[PDB]
Amino acid sequence: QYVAGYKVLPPLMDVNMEAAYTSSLLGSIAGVGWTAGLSSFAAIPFAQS
Amino acid sequence: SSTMSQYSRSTRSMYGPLQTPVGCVLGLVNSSLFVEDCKLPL
Ligand SMILES: *[C@@H]1O[C@H](CO)[C@@H](O)[C@H](O)[C@H]1NC(C)=O
Repeated sequence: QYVAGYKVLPPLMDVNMEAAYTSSLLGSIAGVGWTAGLSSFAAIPFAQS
Repeated sequence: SSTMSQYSRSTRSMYGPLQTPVGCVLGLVNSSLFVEDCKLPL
């Protein structure tokens, strides 16, 4: 990379940040899946979802 | 600061090179706060 200055910008979140993003969507897949819109939450037992 | 090249120094050195996961910064100062709306991505 340095041989002709091939600087790679790291993604502007550290790996843990989109890890927590994936965590949030993994917690909310059931949490959205009962009613249209993004108003309430639906943290139902996942098997019931 | 020893072995430089290109143009001159952009240095206002007076306090510690901060060690970061993105390397090390001259000019910043260590702190631990929280910002959810960052405008300068380092
Ligand atoms: C700030 O100080 C803490 C305490 O040792 C250290 O863990 C951290 O890496 C420091 N951060 C920077 C940017 O110097």
